[PDB]
Amino acid sequence: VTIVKPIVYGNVARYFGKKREEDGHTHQWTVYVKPYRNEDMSAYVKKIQFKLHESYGNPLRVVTKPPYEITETGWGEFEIIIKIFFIDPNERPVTLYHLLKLFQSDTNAMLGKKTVVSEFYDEMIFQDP
Repeated sequence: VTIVKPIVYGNVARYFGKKREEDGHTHQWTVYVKPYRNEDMSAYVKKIQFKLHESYGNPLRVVTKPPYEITETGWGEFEIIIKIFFIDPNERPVTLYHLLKLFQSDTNAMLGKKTVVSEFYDEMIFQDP
């Protein structure tokens, strides 16, 4: 039996206020994949890889157990490749593309929002293991 699981994915980010002197980093950020509902996806997810930019140490980051999140600091925006592997090697990995957002849009800045959130939706489809 093939099943559908809605997921959300993307990132949050917070401005430090002032650039850290040592590395010029201006933000803390967390990239993630979550189920939409409050459930445990490690029943069907073996692992989730977050390919960070090459300026990061060991840029291929792997999370084997929830929560599926990576938290870092940074100063610039870049594309992250997210790859979800299923428990079964039958099932094709889901590949997702996400631009890491640091800088608040001017609209959300003017509405008073403290933290940036760039979140997208998807539906994972797979056979029950």
